[PDB]
Amino acid sequence: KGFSYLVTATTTVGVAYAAKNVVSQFVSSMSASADVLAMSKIEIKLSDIPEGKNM
Amino acid sequence: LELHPPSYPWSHRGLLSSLDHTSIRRGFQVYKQVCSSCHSMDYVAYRHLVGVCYTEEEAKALAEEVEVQDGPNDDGEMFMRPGKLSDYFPKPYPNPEAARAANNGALPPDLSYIVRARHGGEDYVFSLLTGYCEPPTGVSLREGLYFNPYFPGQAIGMAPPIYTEVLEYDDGTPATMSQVAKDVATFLRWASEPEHDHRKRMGLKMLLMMGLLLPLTYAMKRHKWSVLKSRKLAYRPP
Amino acid sequence: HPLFKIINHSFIDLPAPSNISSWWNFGSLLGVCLMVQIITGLFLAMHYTSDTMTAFSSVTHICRDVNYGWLIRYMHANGASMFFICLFLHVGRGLYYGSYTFMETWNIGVLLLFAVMATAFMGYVLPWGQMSFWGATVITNLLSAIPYIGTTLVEWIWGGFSVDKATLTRFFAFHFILPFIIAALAIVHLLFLHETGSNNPTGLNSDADKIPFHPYYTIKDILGILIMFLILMTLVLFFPDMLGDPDNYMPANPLNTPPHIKPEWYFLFAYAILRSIPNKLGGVLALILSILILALMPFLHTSKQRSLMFRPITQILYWILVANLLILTWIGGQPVEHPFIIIGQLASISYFSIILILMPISGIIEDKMLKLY
Amino acid sequence: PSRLYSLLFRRTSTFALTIAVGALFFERAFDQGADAIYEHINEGKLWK
Amino acid sequence: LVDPLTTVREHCEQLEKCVKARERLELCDNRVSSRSQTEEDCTEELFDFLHARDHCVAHKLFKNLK
Amino acid sequence: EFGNLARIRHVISYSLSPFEQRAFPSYFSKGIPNVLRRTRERILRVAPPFVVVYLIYTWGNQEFEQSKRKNPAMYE
Ligand code: HEC
Ligand code: HEM
Ligand code: HEM
Repeated sequence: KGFSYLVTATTTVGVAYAAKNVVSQFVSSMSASADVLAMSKIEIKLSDIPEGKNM
Repeated sequence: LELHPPSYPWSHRGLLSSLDHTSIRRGFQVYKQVCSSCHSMDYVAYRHLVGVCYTEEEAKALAEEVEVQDGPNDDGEMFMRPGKLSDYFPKPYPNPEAARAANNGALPPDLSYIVRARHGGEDYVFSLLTGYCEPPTGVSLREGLYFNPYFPGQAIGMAPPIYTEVLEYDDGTPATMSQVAKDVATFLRWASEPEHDHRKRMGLKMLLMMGLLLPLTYAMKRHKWSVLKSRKLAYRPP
Repeated sequence: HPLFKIINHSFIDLPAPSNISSWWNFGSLLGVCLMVQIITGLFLAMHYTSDTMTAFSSVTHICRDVNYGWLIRYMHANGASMFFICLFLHVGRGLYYGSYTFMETWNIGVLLLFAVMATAFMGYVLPWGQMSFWGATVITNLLSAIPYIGTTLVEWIWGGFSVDKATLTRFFAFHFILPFIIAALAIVHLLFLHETGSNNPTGLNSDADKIPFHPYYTIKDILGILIMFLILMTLVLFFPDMLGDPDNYMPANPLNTPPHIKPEWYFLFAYAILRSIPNKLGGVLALILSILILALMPFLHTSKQRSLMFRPITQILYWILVANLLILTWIGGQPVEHPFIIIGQLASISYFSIILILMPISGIIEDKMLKLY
Repeated sequence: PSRLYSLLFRRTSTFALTIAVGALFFERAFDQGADAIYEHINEGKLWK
Repeated sequence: LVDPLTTVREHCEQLEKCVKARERLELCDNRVSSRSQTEEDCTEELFDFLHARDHCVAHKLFKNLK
Repeated sequence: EFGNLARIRHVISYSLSPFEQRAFPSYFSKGIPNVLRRTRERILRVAPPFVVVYLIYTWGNQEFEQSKRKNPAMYE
């Protein structure tokens, strides 16, 4: 029985490994892509904002 | 009727052979110094390089190398900013017409997906760039043309752009016409498929996982199906 | 439990024939492929934009910056190719083993085949490449065949004088909505079959030898799913562009036309037939009949044996039919010039004569050999 | 080994538990191994 | 700077099979030129020679290149 | 459903437990002979249509090439 149950456990793990990965890839797809990921850039000019004005 | 470019033993051709990534570096240099005057790699942005053949800060350098003016300005209709990592490669001849104007009315096709868009692209590219041989007898190309046995019709407006030692490779690898055509074919290839390397790693993991999982699932099926495959039927009329 | 009643009965204890070969896996594979296509299609729809302005780019962005987006796009394309491979083998199983005598199941099948071909055509139009635009125009204009009803109808689908944004957007809507109708038609397909049960390769009444489905034809379907996944991935991750066309990687230029234009592999057999008939209308009709001849198939069965396991002459005619189907697939690819044309004309004549004439006459002869006729 | 069956497979939950743990570790090994194999395969042609 | 290609094309042409082909083409060339009122060109002839030369180069160019 | 599928009589049916039987008994022992047995019984019905498809395909290709070949008498 062990040998047989062994085979299945092994097969199970295999499917699991691939499963986790593909799903992860897909969920990763929905995750912000690099296109929007790059947004650190910011440009500012102090003179434009006088005391008491929000920008 | 067209010459069919031969098969070259491209390194990346191997099932698990990733793109050199060292060569590409050279190839781009070739695009930046020669091919960018007429062709537009519209779908490749400086950021794309990071991770392939140029490091983050390194890419930043190149990005800044060129200048990019964006119209939105508070009062101005533009503001010029040295290219940022996000900026896409600078296309010349903003309107295609510009290109046609100067290119004898021949639009330099974006070389972004040229390798993917041309049948047997990598080969074609190499062949075309290196196929600038002598026109034969009886041929009468129109004004502003050149002779390449591969190009459809053998009449490509593009003049031969790679003269031996056209540009100097920063790596110092001799800049022979060929060494330059092979590098730009690798680069254009990379351009048309930035994921070539990542994929092949996924394919290797897929082959290992299927080689593990197919005999095990076959063994489970043959377990459950052994019962029947051993069933012995006997007819015993009374 | 009401649901479990439906479940166990339909998916677990469905008395199935014990001797059905691996070919009977293929239909289940088709269902899996449908789900795979739908899932991949949904993850293409979160970033694709039907605007002719951003289509090419939308797709480029899909294969360039969308995380693993190249993986989902090429899985979608090669899964459409895998869908048509499994569809052709499913139809070939139905033709070989006499499964067309389940007439309602066969007719719901040929409706599903028409819907899948329309879905794949509009999906191939969707990336808005050079090849997509000229392909759309071409067989859309095919619809321009009908004399009084055709012309207007074409521009109606084109939504304008010529395919342009108007088309792309409605083709996106129709390509989105038809696989759910395909899923509903597949549910009707499964129903019209359980009323009669599946057939076996011997073609005999398998009521004396039926086994459950859960432990016997489930692990078999799981193994077939694993093998089909091996072939798809190894056709995406290693040979991703094998089944596609290079000219689809150029943007759609209405001013230029790809010099060598061809339908994708699966639609070629039809393409050949269309090209073969000189008359435009004739071509369109023959083309349709090409698919429809199948529906007509259950009325052409003149044999007293259901399957071709014990019928060697009709086996020879069947493999000649598969042979010239492969020939018509090749011809479609070849350009218009001698002698590709003649082969196309013959191959089409031989295809229609084998399905219409030669197989019932051969079945009559086979019944005469067994002292039955 | 009977021990395996008696301890790990006998209880269905353990059967799952072992699978679960195995899965948790398989990824690590397979990933790293395949990565290196790949790395070795393309030993020189990479970004480095 | 000797482009490996240059050298390879030399060896490849030196291949006899290829040699014979070139001859054929030249005949065509002169024939075409000699013929006064004609339009036939040696392009097809040129094409055939190339296929062979290129194939040969294919076998020995990549390695030569670095 | 099961129980009302068919009527058989006096057909005894013996079987064994999966774990009591080897997984691929004589697999390659008889598998090869059988696969070969099978291929014989079907090769003459299957193969010659695809053989003449190969001949027609090659023929077409070569014929097409010759067709593309320039008439010697052309333009002379
Ligand atoms: C200074 C000008 C110039 C340079 C340098 C140049 N090109 Fe071009 N190229 C053109 C023009 C003009 C066309 C349009 C020709 C046509 O469409 O017939 C063109 C068209 C092409 C085409 C389209 C061929 C086809 O199949 O339709 C390819 C491929 C191409 N170039 C590759 C390159 C490569 C590869 C390089 C360098 C590694 C390069 N070009 C450098 C001007 C240039
Ligand atoms: C409802 C489920 C589906 C959705 C949401 C969907 C969505 C899409 C989208 C957005 C595209 C454009 C991507 C692109 O081509 O670049 C596309 C392309 C495509 N779809 Fe679908 N699709 C679905 C089901 C199907 C099915 C069932 C088939 C097969 C019959 C199919 C075949 C195709 C094909 C062939 C393409 C073009 C691939 C290419 O670019 O060459 N799709 N799909
Ligand atoms: C993609 C669309 C289709 C799907 C998803 C589908 C699915 C299925 C499924 C799941 C079965 C159950 C038996 C089996 O799979 O072996 C089946 C049976 C059948 N299908 Fe299809 N089918 C499709 C298209 C067709 C077409 C186009 C035809 C006709 C050419 C057809 C003819 C049949 C027949 C005759 C059967 C009964 C075969 C038997 O069980 O013995 N199907 N189909």
